[PDB]
Formats: sequence, structure tokens, C-alpha cells
Amino acid sequence: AMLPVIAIVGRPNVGKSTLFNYLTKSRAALVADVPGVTRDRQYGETTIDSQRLLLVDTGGLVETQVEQAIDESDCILFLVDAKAGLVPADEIIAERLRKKGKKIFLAVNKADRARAAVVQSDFYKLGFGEPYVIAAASGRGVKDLMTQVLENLPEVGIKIAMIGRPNVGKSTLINRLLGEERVIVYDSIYIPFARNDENYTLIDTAGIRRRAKIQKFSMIKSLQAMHAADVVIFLLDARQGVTEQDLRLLNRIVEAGVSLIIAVNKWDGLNIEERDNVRNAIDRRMPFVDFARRYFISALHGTGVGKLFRAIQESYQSIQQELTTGQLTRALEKAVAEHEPPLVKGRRIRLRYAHLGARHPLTIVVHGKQTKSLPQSYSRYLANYFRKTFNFIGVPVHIKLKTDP
Ligand SMILES: Nc1nc2c(ncn2[C@@H]2O[C@H](COP(=O)(O)OP(=O)(O)O)[C@@H](O)[C@H]2O)c(=O)[nH]1
Ligand SMILES: Nc1nc2c(ncn2[C@@H]2O[C@H](COP(=O)(O)OP(=O)(O)O)[C@@H](O)[C@H]2O)c(=O)[nH]1
Repeated sequence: AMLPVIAIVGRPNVGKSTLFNYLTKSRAALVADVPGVTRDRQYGETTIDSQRLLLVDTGGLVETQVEQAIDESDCILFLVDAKAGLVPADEIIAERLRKKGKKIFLAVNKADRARAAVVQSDFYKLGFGEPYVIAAASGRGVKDLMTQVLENLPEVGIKIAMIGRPNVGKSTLINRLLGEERVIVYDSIYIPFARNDENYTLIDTAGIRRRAKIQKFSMIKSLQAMHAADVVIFLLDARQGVTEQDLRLLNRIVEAGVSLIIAVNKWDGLNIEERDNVRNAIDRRMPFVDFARRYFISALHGTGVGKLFRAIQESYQSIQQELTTGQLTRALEKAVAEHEPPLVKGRRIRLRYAHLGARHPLTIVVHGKQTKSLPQSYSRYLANYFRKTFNFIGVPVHIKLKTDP
């Protein structure tokens, strides 16, 4: 079940980023034990009728990248502007879209409170069927549009995926893992395997096990793998150090909420200073992923690779454990007893209970009075307290405050 990908396309200033923001998951109410993740303006996820969808704002990519996004998407949401009417640049985009071989949903944005007949008039001639009436500023028509997008769509064990930039060692590591002691192997995107009584499925969205067998980076296919997997193994290339692009990928993993293990690959042959330099770079540039187990390996020579299986099992178990309101509240009471919340404007903040908001991203909701006066430093203290109490690894703990009712 790979998530469908919807590419938002259209001229500048039609409302693509506004619609993207309306549809995607907001993380404004969350405070993490360690900050360091921003809101992605290119890729996101949305949910409509329980069906999760990947969204790409092609305006955030700006033509090579835009063309790649369109070619790798399942459907296309093409936005035009009711206030402008049909303009020549819309027609240029339309002709390009017709040559691709995919569904085009036409959406007329900025409809505001104008009648549909007025809004849609200029756009029937584009030949993309119904010009869906929307206003991204108010939500008008958005649910109806997304319902039409949905309607026009076609033992696993622990699912894992390798994520990383080109040439970091993904195919090498896949081949090495599948050949480790006691591993047995038996559409082509899923590769089931087992080790002892442990069942796994490798997710290979870019088909790299096949290219290695016989012989272009896709952020979309990386995101699809990340959302399909239970645990991600992110590979760094120790010879290159920590790169800006590595950080962009890691951030997306953390934002997606998926369990993470870091494999620092190509560790072989490095001297004491080289190794210490890589370690120091990780500590300086990646403290936001301290919750993730990391292993220094050589996929090529096999050194340290076997440690990954227990890391997969333990990371999965950590986020899958039972987390009742009673046990979360028991932990909250203990945290408060050890370190009392500060008085704010002279009034005491009273924290009453905690419940599980979500496992991905891990969100613990803390209820009380005057909770929004809680300094962010206290929220970070609570995040760390829950982390230690339940031994959360592979995912960061987020605290969401709620001042009931
Ligand atoms: N009146 C109106 N303005 C909108 C609507 N949606 C977006 N806008 C505005 O149109 C402008 C362009 O929007 P933006 O999302 O940046 O367009 P993009 O360049 O396609 O990403 C911004 O000022 C938005 O606030 C809408 O439904 N109605
Ligand atoms: N020295 C060394 N080279 C490696 C290691 N892992 C992969 N490589 C090399 O790095 C290159 C890219 O490996 P590959 O698995 O194709 O990377 P992918 O693009 O991430 O799938 C190849 O030349 C590999 O032999 C390693 O652990 N040590």
C-alpha cells in the first residue's frame, strides 16, 4: 500500500502554497524534547476519508525538478485563478499536462463567495472536465475536490526501508543484510525475508536491489518508502561527512514520524582523526536525532551490520508498546512531584492527566489549567521525562498542551 502522490501545479500566485498549507499536517501545537525541525514547503501528507496522500507543491521546487515531480506523481491538481480568468500561461501549462499520461483535476481557486457559474465559466474549454470551485483561503470546495481525487484512485512482519542520498551505500547494505548469518529470503517493491523467528519486509521503491543485481535520486520515492516502512535505516557516507542534503532528508524522516536508525557507512579504512571528525560533525549538526540509535558500519566489508537487526526490533517495540492514559498520567504525576511547574503571573499551573494523541509522530497530550503559560522549557522537561520512563527510542517525544475543556 504505497501512498498516492498528488502534484500541485499552476502559474505563480494562483494559490498552490495556500492550498498545500490548508491540506497538510500542521505541527504548530507540538513541542519536542529537542527542537530542530521546520515545516516542509515542498512535500507533505494529508488525510481524506482515512486515505493518506502525499502532496507535492511544485511551486516550492522552482523546470527539471518540476517535470520530475509531475512524472513521478499519480495524479495532478492543476490550479487556476478565478479572479484572472483563463490566461495564456494557463493554456501553456495545460498543453504540457495533456502530453503526460495522467489524470488532471482542474481546480479554480480564489472563488471566494462568487457563484459557481461565474467562477467556472472561462475554464470548461480547458477540457479537463469539471472546473472544481475552491477557495483555499476559506476551505470552500476543498473537501469536495479531495473526495473526487480519492474516488479516482485504483504476514508482512516489520517493514524496513533504506533512505539516503545517492552513492551512500544503500544497495550495498541491502545486499549485505540479506546475506547475514541466519537470514533467509524467498509486487517487486516488497522483499520478504526472515532471521530466526523474526519476519521482515524490505521496501525498495526505487528498485535498487534490482539495479545492483544487473548493473537518479527521487525524493518522492524516498517519501513513499518512509511512509510505508515501520523502521527507516538512514545512511550517512562517512567519507563525505554530514551534508546539507543529508540534513534535509533526516528532517523529512523526523517530520514523517517514522522510527529511525542511523547507519554511518564507509567507516572502513578511516584513521583515528577522520573517525573522530565524523563523530564530532554528527554531534554538532544532528543533535535533533539523538533519540535514534546509530551504528558505524561497513556495508562493503560487513563490519557492524549485524547490530542492525536488534536495533530494528527494539525501535519497533519501543513505539508499539502499550501506552494507556493511566500509565501516562502516572508518569506525569511523578514528573510534577520531582520538579514542580513554575508560577506564571502568580498563578500555579496544574497538570491533571496525559493521554496518547498519536504514535506517529509520537504525541503525548497534557491536560490542565493555564497550560499555555507553561514555559517551553518545562514542556521539554516533560518530553524527556516520558522518554526516560518508557524508554522511547527511534522517535522524538512531542508534548501537546490542552487547557480543558
Ligand atoms: N482571495 C483569495 N486569495 C487567495 C486564496 N488562496 C490564496 N490566496 C492568495 O493568493 C496569493 C498567492 O497565493 P500563493 O499560495 O502564494 O500562490 P502560489 O504562488 O501558487 O503558491 C496570496 O496572497 C494568497 O493569500 C483564495 O482562496 N482567495
Ligand atoms: N569503502 C566502502 N565503500 C562502500 C561501502 N558501501 C558502499 N560502498 C561503495 O560506494 C559506492 C555506492 O554504493 P551503492 O550501494 O551503489 O550506493 P547507493 O547509491 O546508495 O545504492 C559503491 O562503489 C560501493 O562499493 C563501504 O561500506 N565502504
